[PDB]
Amino acid sequence: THVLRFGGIFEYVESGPMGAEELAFRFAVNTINRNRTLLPNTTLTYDTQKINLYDSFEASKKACDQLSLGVAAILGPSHSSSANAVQSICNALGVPHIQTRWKHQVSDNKDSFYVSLYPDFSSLSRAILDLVQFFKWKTVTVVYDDSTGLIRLQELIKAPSRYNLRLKIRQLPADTKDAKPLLKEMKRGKEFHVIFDCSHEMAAGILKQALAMGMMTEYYHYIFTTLDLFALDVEPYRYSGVNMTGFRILNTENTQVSSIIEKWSMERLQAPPKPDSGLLDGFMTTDAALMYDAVHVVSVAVQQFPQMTVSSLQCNRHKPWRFGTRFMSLIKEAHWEGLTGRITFNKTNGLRTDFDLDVISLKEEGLEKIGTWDPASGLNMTESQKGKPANITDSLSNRSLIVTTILEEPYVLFKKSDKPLYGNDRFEGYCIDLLRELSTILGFTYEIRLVEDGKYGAQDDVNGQWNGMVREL
Amino acid sequence: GVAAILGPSHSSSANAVQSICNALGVPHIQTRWKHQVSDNKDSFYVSLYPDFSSLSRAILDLVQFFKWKTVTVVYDDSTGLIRLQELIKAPSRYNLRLKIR
Amino acid sequence: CGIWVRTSNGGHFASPNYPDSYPPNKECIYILEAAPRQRIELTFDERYYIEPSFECRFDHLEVRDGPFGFSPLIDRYCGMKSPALIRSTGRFMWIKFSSDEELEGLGFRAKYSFI
Ligand SMILES: *[C@@H]1O[C@H](CO)[C@@H](O[C@@H]2O[C@H](CO)[C@@H](O[C@@H]3O[C@H](CO)[C@@H](O)[C@H](O)[C@@H]3O)[C@H](O)[C@H]2NC(C)=O)[C@H](O)[C@H]1NC(C)=O
Ligand SMILES: *[C@@H]1O[C@H](CO)[C@@H](O[C@@H]2O[C@H](CO)[C@@H](O[C@@H]3O[C@H](CO)[C@@H](O)[C@H](O)[C@@H]3O)[C@H](O)[C@H]2NC(C)=O)[C@H](O)[C@H]1NC(C)=O
Ligand SMILES: *[C@@H]1O[C@H](CO)[C@@H](O[C@@H]2O[C@H](CO)[C@@H](O[C@H]3O[C@H](CO)[C@@H](O)[C@H](O)[C@@H]3O)[C@H](O)[C@H]2NC(C)=O)[C@H](O)[C@H]1NC(C)=O
Ligand SMILES: *[C@@H]1O[C@H](CO)[C@@H](O)[C@H](O)[C@H]1NC(C)=O
Ligand SMILES: *[C@@H]1O[C@H](CO)[C@@H](O)[C@H](O)[C@H]1NC(C)=O
Repeated sequence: THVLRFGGIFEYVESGPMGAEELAFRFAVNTINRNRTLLPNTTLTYDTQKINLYDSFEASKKACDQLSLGVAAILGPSHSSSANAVQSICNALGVPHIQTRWKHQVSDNKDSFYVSLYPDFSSLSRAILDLVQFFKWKTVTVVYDDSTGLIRLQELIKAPSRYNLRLKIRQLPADTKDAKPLLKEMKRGKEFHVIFDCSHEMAAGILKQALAMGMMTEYYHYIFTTLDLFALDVEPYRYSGVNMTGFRILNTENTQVSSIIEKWSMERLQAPPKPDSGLLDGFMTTDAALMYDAVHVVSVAVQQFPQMTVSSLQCNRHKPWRFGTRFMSLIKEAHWEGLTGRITFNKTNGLRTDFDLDVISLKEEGLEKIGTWDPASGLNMTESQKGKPANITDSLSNRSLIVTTILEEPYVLFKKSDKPLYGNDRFEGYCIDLLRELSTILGFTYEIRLVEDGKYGAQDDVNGQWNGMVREL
Repeated sequence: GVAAILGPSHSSSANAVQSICNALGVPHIQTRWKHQVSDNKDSFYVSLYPDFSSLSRAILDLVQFFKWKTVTVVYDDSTGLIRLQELIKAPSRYNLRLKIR
Repeated sequence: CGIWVRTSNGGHFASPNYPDSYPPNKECIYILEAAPRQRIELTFDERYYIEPSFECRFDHLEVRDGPFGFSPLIDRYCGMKSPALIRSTGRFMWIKFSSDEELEGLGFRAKYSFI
């Protein structure tokens, strides 16, 4: 039971309860403490430091504080403009640095002591490209929120010069709630293959908006580039048949994972969830899964270098460490089966560019796997199901639809009598009888209404437009 | 002690100085553009490089003047996208079938 | 929507339900008629003074000199800015206000005057 301490930085609320990340970090320490299968002869302690959000000098302070106490590795904070400072200190002082949020690596930064458990969006962009080309789209329409979304999808946006695609680009405004003006624009342009790029909270925030303008139908087909997609409240949508597709790096097939996530739910609702925003109560976000898997890879490294000790380096004592060079290589050569599955590191840049993805989609039941992906192979898909036609095709009674008509002498007539009557109960004729049989054989929930323009509808020579039913259709 | 710091060029180096200066008060005057993280609250910097959120609009005006209906963008490294984001959004409204390399 | 403002040296012209947000799905006409040899001066009072960064459709207040859809287009105003005052001697400024299927705003207030 040798003493060993890990640096924990966690940009946090600066109020209220603990963030998800820090809890998931402590969870790992406790679990490693109990199951002696890992580090039986060494007990790792842990120190945590809490900083303001986005204050690089402030982070550097606490990094110097922890390095004074001595650590093995610093689990970097989760927003870039502080990650850079912490990394630049860890590199220059020899202590390995492990990161969990994707940052924009500077073009030629010669750092060598950093690894990143978040999947590279080079690979993620490539996989999204493969998925798009699988659905055989041609008019896709990217949507992002932060400026960095470009850099994040650069592998996608260059693609039009190779494959046959035409893709617009739009940006969610600075305010999150008013997405209506963008949605209005998008609906007018007839954009029916949308790629969102926003942290899943923002995704839920715009999905309500999309509901209010009635996009949530069988036409539109969103692809969500984020990873924590299961946290969505699927329920108000899963019966409208839109075609949502996301990804899930979070391997949840192993029974071990099921148990760990469950006990996480036990200790996590311990902190209050959000009842209104539209997220599941008590589900473990990827940004906490990466915390958890960080400690395991660190331990798998540490258990094979017993000579390791904890020296008290000082920031003013710029002399590097006696164990950094070997320890860092040991980490970079690790393998493990964490909550995200396979764990490896590109030997060249210490990034992560090889993993295993479960593509998912919205079936009628809910989010359920429909294939796998990984950078080595292509995109393997197992949705080879076959459905013989139920006699009442398309419905028992679902997906209410409006129908549109016009008065014609034998076909459609307003019901003739004294008392005024409303709804699809004031009309009679032939076509109504045709529609009537349709409902009795397919289960329709139809509202009938007339065309204000009152024409058959035809091509308009002036502008290429139409009128009557054709225009509205 | 110094009245003010005229800070370095490389963006990663610039961010740390910007943070230090704001935390202590001394004004910091920059010269190279960098995509300031829109989640940063600091106030003690001004940077003289003509911010690309306007240069891009100008480039778009120029391209539109030519009545270009096809244009190909070549950048150098990743940050060029951010530098041209106001151009790349053009095909949303106008008619610019553009490629990128 | 019709407020027949015929035969006034001046009078109030405004969007429906003006102090409230204008109702949706409204395509209502307005017509300003000037007696021979007169000049039309249209005064327009904006409710809210902000600078939009964009111009869009779906809610547009255009101005015509003559019969609608058949006279030359003067300009097609939208947003929240106050349009500049229009002085012409075409003697027929006929103005139409439209509405989309949602997204109402603060409306508008105007004042026609004849000389
Ligand atoms: C380590 O990192 C390097 C750099 O990211 C990885 O190299 C990358 O490998 C992928 C897969 O081969 C390359 O994608 C290729 O793109 C071309 C585009 O025309 C396409 O035709 C190929 O089918 C493939 O998709 C990617 O370009 C390449 N990056 C470079 C060097 O530009 C490497 O795979 C990573 N892994 C390891 C363990 O080395
Ligand atoms: C600094 O302050 C100015 C306002 O004094 C901000 O100006 C805004 O800049 C944007 C462009 O970045 C403008 O949008 C553009 O408007 C012109 C004219 O309508 C149009 O031709 C372009 O296509 C584009 O739509 C915006 O109108 C302008 N004004 C507003 C509403 O504030 C400027 O953004 C500020 N600097 C930064 C980078 O924050
Ligand atoms: C939403 O998910 C749907 C999942 O089935 C998908 O439905 C169908 O997907 C196939 C893809 O090949 C389309 O292809 C059909 O039509 C072509 C052209 O006529 C034929 O060559 C094919 O053999 C096949 O019949 C179908 O059009 C499409 N529809 C169905 C139900 O068959 C939808 O495409 C997805 N997207 C949307 C917009 O909802
Ligand atoms: C596709 O995936 C299924 C399930 O993982 C697997 O059984 C099958 O062998 C895979 N096919 C390929 C291409 O490997
Ligand atoms: C559609 O069918 C499902 C399952 O029977 C039911 O739960 C839902 O309420 C129905 N909705 C409509 C549109 O009738």
